[PDB]
Amino acid sequence: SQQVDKIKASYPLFLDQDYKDMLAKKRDGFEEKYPQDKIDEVFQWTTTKEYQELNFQREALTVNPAKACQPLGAVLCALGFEKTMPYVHGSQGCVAYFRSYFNRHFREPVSCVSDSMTEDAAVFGGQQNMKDGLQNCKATYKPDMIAVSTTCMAEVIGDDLNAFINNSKKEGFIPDEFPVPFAHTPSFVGSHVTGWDNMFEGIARYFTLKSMDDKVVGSNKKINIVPGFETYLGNFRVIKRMLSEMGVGYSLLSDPEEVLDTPADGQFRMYAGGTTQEEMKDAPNALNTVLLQPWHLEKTKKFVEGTWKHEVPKLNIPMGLDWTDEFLMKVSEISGQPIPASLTKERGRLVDMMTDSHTWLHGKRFALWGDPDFVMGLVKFLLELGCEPVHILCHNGNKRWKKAVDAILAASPYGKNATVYIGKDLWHLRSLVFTDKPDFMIGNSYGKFIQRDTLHKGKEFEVPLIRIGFPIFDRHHLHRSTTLGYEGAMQILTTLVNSILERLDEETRGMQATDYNHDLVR
Amino acid sequence: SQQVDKIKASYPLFLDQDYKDMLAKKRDGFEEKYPQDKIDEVFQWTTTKEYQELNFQREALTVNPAKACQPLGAVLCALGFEKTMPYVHGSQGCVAYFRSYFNRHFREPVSCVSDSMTEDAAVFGGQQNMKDGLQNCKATYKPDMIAVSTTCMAEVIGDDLNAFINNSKKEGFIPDEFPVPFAHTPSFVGSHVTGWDNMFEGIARYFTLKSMDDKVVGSNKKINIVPGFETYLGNFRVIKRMLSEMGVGYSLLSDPEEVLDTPADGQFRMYAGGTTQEEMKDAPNALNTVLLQPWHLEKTKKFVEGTWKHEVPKLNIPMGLDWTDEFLMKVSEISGQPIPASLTKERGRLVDMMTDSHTWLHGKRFALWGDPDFVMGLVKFLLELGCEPVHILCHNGNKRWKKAVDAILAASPYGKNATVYIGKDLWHLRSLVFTDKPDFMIGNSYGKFIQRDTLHKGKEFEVPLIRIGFPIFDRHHLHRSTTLGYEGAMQILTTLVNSILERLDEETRGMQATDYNHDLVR
Amino acid sequence: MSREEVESLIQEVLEVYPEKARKDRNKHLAVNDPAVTQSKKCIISNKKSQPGLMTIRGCAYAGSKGVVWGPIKDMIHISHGPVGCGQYSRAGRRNYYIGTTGVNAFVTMNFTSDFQEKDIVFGGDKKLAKLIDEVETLFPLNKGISVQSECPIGLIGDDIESVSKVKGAELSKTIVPVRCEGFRGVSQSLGHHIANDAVRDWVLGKRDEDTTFASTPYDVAIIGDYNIGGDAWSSRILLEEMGLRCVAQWSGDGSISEIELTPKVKLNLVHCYRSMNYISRHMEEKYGIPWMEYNFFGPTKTIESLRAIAAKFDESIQKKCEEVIAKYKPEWEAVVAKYRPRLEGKRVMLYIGGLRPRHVIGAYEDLGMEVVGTGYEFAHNDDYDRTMKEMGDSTLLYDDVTGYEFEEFVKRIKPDLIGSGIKEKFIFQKMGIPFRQMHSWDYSGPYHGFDGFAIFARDMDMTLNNPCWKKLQAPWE
Amino acid sequence: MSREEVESLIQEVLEVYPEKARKDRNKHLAVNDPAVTQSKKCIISNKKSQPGLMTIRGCAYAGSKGVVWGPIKDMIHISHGPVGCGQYSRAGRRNYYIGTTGVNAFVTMNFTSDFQEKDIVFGGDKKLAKLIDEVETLFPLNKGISVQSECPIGLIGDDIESVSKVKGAELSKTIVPVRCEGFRGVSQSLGHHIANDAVRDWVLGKRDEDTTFASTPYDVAIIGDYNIGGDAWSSRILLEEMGLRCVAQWSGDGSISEIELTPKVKLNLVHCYRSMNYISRHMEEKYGIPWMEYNFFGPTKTIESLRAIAAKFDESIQKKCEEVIAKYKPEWEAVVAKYRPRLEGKRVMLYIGGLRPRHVIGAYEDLGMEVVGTGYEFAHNDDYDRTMKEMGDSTLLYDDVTGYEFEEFVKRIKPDLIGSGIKEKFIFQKMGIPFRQMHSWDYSGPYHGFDGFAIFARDMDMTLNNPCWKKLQAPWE
Ligand code: CLF
Ligand code: CLF
Ligand SMILES: [Cl-]
Ligand SMILES: [Cl-]
Ligand SMILES: [Fe+2]
Ligand SMILES: [Fe+2]
Repeated sequence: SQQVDKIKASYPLFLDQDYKDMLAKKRDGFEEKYPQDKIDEVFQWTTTKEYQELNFQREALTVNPAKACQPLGAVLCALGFEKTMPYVHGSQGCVAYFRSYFNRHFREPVSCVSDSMTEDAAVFGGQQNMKDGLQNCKATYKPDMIAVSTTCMAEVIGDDLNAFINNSKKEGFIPDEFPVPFAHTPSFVGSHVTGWDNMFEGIARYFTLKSMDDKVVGSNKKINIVPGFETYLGNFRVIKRMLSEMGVGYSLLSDPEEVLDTPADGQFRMYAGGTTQEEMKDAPNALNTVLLQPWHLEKTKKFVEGTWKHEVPKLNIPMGLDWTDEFLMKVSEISGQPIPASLTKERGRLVDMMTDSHTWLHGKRFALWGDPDFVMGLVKFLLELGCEPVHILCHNGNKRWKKAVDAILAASPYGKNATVYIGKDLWHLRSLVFTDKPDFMIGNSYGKFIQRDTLHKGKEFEVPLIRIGFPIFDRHHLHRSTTLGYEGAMQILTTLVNSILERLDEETRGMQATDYNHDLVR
Repeated sequence: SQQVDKIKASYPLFLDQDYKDMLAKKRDGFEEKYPQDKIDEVFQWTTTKEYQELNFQREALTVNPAKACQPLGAVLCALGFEKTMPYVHGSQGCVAYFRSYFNRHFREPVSCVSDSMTEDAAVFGGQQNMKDGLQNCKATYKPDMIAVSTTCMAEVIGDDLNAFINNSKKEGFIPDEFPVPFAHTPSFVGSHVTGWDNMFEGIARYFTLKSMDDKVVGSNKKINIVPGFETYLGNFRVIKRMLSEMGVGYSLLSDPEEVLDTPADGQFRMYAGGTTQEEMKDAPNALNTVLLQPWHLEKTKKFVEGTWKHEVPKLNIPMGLDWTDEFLMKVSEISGQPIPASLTKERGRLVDMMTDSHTWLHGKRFALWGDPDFVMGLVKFLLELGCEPVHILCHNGNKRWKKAVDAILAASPYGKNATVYIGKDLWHLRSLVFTDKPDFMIGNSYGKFIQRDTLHKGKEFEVPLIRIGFPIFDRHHLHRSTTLGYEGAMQILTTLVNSILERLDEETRGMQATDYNHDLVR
Repeated sequence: MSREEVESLIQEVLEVYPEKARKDRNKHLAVNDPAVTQSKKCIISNKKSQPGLMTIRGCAYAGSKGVVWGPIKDMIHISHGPVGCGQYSRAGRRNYYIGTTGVNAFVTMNFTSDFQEKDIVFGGDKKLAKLIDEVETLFPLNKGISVQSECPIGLIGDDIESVSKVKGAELSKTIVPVRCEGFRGVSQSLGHHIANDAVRDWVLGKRDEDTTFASTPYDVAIIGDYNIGGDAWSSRILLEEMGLRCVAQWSGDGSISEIELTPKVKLNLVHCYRSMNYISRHMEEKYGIPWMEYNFFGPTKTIESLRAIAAKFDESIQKKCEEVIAKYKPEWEAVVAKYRPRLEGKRVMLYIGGLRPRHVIGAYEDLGMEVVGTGYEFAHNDDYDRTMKEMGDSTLLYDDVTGYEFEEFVKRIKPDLIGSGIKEKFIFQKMGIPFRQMHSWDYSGPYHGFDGFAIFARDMDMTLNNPCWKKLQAPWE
Repeated sequence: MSREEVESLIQEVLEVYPEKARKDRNKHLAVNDPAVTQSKKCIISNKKSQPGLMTIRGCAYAGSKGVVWGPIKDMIHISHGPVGCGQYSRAGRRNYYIGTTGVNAFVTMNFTSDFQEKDIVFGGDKKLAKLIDEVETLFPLNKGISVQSECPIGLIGDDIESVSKVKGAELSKTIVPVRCEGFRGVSQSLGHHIANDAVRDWVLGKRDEDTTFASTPYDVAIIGDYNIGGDAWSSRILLEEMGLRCVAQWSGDGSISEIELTPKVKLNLVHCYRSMNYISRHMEEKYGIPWMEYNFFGPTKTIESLRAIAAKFDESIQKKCEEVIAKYKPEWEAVVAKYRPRLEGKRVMLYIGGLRPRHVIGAYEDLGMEVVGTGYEFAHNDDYDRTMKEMGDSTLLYDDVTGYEFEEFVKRIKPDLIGSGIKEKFIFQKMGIPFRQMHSWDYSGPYHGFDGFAIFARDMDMTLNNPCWKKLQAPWE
């Protein structure tokens, strides 16, 4: 039943008595459901150390991964180029998923095409799909560049992208001069960040490999910046802002911030902004190239070093205080530009915030996950805040990365109770937050289900989620945030300390029971 | 007892059994406490409509006010001038309070002096306090200007500030040409915002009244901006940023954003930034003067119109979409500068956010409070979002203001269930949120006690607080935020929608009970 | 817009295409004529998508794992192959259920075999057998396992049927191999059919020789309701108030036992024809159970459906039917009274999957709205046959619409509201056109039944009439 | 620093002042000599502040309403006068209590008569009488009312005593007039005295003729503990483990009845001498109740205090004393073992109100720290007498320190940590000096007793040793 002036959606409609009774009858009649005592017994067991040991012995089963597949990253990379259509050679189901996944995170349109290979292409390969796909995409959507990646069907059947594109041009399906950079992006190798690396290196080679003769390192007096897989608009913006404030000439290579934030003014803009073809062509003439997220830009680094002859500096992601300082000092050395007064003051304002908030941050215990560079930067900043990052999970991390993080932990007493996990998923993390309970989780929206599980054990065992990472689907507009630089650190600090204080207020809100500590001033 | 490895502060220490037993013994033995059943009965009664009627009949008692006293505003106004010491003539206890109040909100030093009048001054007045206080303050703290206000003792005994300052100069305690602008700021008239208006008008008069003969309206090609009482750093910043983007020459008159956000770099800076004396002296040469918060700048407006001859435009506070549009169009008209591409796109990004978030905001009901301009701008933006601002409380509001807000409500269907209250306090607001329960409160930290009260009635009756306003003491760094302009609107929208979604997640977190609606995507 | 204008709109839009695409797309666009009952005279459907044109379609794994199997709550569904497909589809579809997630119910979890290079090179069947044992250890209350094949499985020659049989025998467990690789078919559609045949072959016959079920004359199953935002629950309530007993829901909030009990019912009530007509025909052939199509969108269709269903039973059910209708009359009438004046005359364009593009038209009409264009991602001509009579004369029909076409048609037609999916939503909002998600219900619903109609009405109003839509134009431009 | 260097420092700092202020301030600054017993040979105190110099002091209303009366939980305290004073002091001081706020307890609420011009012109006594009736209507479980006068009350000639007598008689209610206007005295201090005399005159004698309360030989009161962060609770627990009965706490978590019962106790235990010595002397004069000073900061002082208190009773209490000491020994020893090595040798400067600037020195010394400077806002010479023997030779003492002086002293002395108030905190942090609030405990505590020492140690360590302090200098110089 509904009352017309206070209509109920699913919550709380289905708590009406008539719906409750109906659901009970369905269960009892037809579902042959395990008894509630058995459900409770098994739940309790899944919270134990014994279960955790079994869980960590998994070799074949993955549950609730914290990674995606290569072509997702290729698509994001491609979106950062001016008037560029991401194009994934292979199966169309994949592209429906890539688009929707980003649509949900950015709350924006996400343009990408498929060439719709079907079962028939297993005989004969996907060459004809490429020919008609390229022609059709160019005519219909009028991109200035089509950036080609692959789905796993195309990789398994072994389609030679290079040969197919060349034949497409040979036979007149698209002009010889029309840019069609490409990369193989197998979903069964690495993760989405690998697809970003592969795509970027493919685009870099396309515009530079054959025209190296006339290039002189440093002749354009700019620094190239390669951001990697990045899903906070504030992160492209802060890096550009800081470099502009410092008077540093730069080229941000893959810059989707305009196309992922078009205005709602009565028109749809399929393309906006982005790195220009001229910038990619001229990139070898830079002083150097800086990699913002080096742990997933290894292939790009080899190309930049080996072909462009840039001496790529060994810099961590610019997250937290020390690593932002290092990034600025290196950029100052390369460019000859001094660090300006505005950035010095911004730094000191972050430090002020640290001094103001340190007493609530001190000793706070976190579980966290994400991509390798993001995770290591968050770990570093947590240590700078006097926090303990006790469970550090990077599903798509590697051994070399883990060694690097273990070293960062060793440089601080706040690292003493911390462990780094690679290859492990969110069902593994769920165990850790039961057996070695932290104060909070820092992670993406998939963490909400862990918080749910912990509250079911009891309010005293609940681990609240602080949403930082990708994807975030259950809050609005968090993709506008910043995590890099002093601005990002200021944002993360504020989010952390206020998460702490929100929880403290919840715990002290009980009239005559815990409100003795419900302080006006904190 | 304590365990050295996991030391307990008051919460949860006093929940240990031995402390619980002790507290029960104290109560039973010596407190002669009302029985719990009678406490419960009275609590329930305080949530009723009968109680609300008695509550709203109060004529003499005020409980939990939502305003402060004049000199607080005079101090904030004064802090916005270069190398200016706020100086409150009267009783020193006042100044300890003004400083601490702002210290807690900004988490920054707040410099202000008293001239320490005592009971002995009731015979002869505070003239000698002014002479020695001015001399001492100038020598010790080396300000370039001392801006004088009053405490209520000085007002009651009738000290003539003008005469006292003049005699101080006559007798050599401070130099003849040293600037000592002043204003009478009685705590028993109006509120803190009135103190801001009084102080500003006194400073404006000091620098301009005697020098008007050489002034020509428009000759310096700038627009003066008067912010009023403002405790978000992002608000000073956004106005300066917008005007700069537009290429508009301006002078922000009273600008504390530097002195309320100095870096922690190893030195204390008593003064930073601020409006220069040169800016105040040249101000009558502007094209015009725009008042950001006109409902507490009526005395300033009379002076600017009557003496500077500026045709002050009838503009609302630039909050929300329509009023930010109006502000920019008027600034464009006065200055001759078009609204640039950057601001048009920013506007369209706000509208995009509104379209993305409208479904969760629609019909949401809010109680809210604050100073009159802030409150009316928040009401306007809530109507723009399709929200219902049902309880609108402005303790320091007036009849004319209330008529203006009632007219705003009449311009929208979303105003139909709203009432504006003036002269009512947070104990009145407490009744309203019990008898006509909204979804959320938007208010300052004193709201936390209302949320506490509502939860005590039951979880289904709890009204969560969303902290926007002044003072905010129980969260860190929210004074950095913005409420003005498109940036402010984006921030407010994001805060509201995510407050809604956080509460919905709490309500749907119950395993097998409400988690059917615990959606990953919202 | 007249027929000639719509015809010329189609021609204009198709001018952008190369010849081969133009000739194909012309066949998938039509101007409705409700006189027609053979849609194979007017539109082609269920063909491959043209490369490079930005179809909105998904794949067979979406149709099998995402649509049919995924909702079954007390089974574990393995996304078998590399990590992408299971991650993008994790909790994307709001197929609601009651359970203890991670313990007895598993719907919003992503179980995967996370194929690596060695699995592609040497095969994943050993991994799959090991994965099954790990599932049994860690999720002991699961009531069965399905194996949802992703693209590589068939391409590399794995034998998931052998693994399923051998492990199922060893563990006395229902383990279902589903060959729903995304290379198969042309869309979600073949995934439905594959999934239906997998239910038939591996689950549905389990209780064929079991007579213990306490059957009654009033036993029915809801076939093809995936309980989006609770839609099946707000349908079930009505059927049971009418005196019927809903033995099963396929597959929203569905359990493996209720699927196995379905061959014991007296009547299969089919909501989504496209997705579950296959198994419905199978049940009539094998068990003699009749099936009938129904529609629970809006009061007119819901009343008609209740009456048609009740007519298959006896006088006691027909009498309860009229009691139900009388009960809810004041409720939907009040919804109409409040919202129809806010929506009367407004024009809507739809684009959805296989059912809703026709099924929701009556609900719009109950609010005085007009559906001026509609189309499907993956419908067959039998769906178009059912559509031409529901749509007005000279309205626009589009099969497997391209992104370009959809935008251009909207620019000319200027609907007041669009109802489509997540990949469409933000495009049309930027154009200043109110948009409602008609897959996920924009995180609202239910929309089925009387209780759903109130929410549907609320929702179309809150969006179409929202104040944001008057604000797209800067007052200085 | 040597004596001569500290004297030089004082002279150098005083150079900025005009002559009258210089001559005054020189009398309020001294270099400690622990041999000196008569501080009136060394330092002047409890004089007016010099105009314009940025004293840190408050007023008599702070001392009465904020400090003594405000914590009494089951009374309603009216801030009588204009709106400012009650608003700035609302919930600023963490005088903890157990109660149902708004119902039977009122501490964190702000009740005010919100004086307007008409009240100043014509007087507020009629307003006050009407306000009392409104309080009675809306807060019926209040157990008494105080009237905390703000500056204008005495200046305009209102007669709150008459209103209090008349209304108190009419309503059979204790209504206490308090003439704590901020123009009185020179600081918070006179507010304490005023407040003590108001307790004496209007509350404390209520049960002088009642013989119903059953006393025991072990009855005590905690006098002058305002329960900051729960400090009084972590004191009371120890007194009661020692076998005493704590009949009253003045005034943290205090009730009106426990104040009225205090004349029945055997011994008054005075923690804050400055604020409550007045009423303690009164109780000895009138009721014959002896009083003694004690100190519950840190294990050394707490053990000494427990022993000295137990020595006023019999052998059974002395035996329980030693049991308490033995119980807590391993707990505080573990605190010292963990934190003393992290803090050994570090130098602190304090500036606080009237007790803590000397009282916390032992707790610092229990962690190996050195208090190199200390001073008070509003202490009298009897407090300085108690301070000189607790401070080292040649340390710096400052009475009513100016902001300028405190900054300049810190720049020369370069303490490792500063302990002071909210108006000081942010100055010293920007200078790179770890700061702990020693009024509010930086929203931590308790610090009293054995359980408090653990928190105190944790807090000094977390702040002094925090990683933020190595980061103030940008690495590019
Ligand atoms: S049609 Fe899967 S998203 Fe793809 S590249 Fe392979 S892992 Fe990644 Fe359908 S079954 Fe899946 S979703 Fe595509 S792959 Fe095929
Ligand atoms: S010494 Fe009060 S803050 Fe003042 S100007 Fe009057 S309202 Fe405002 Fe002490 S009693 Fe109070 S706090 Fe001062 S006024 Fe006097
Ligand atoms: Cl889940
Ligand atoms: Cl309160
Ligand atoms: Fe958007
Ligand atoms: Fe600060």
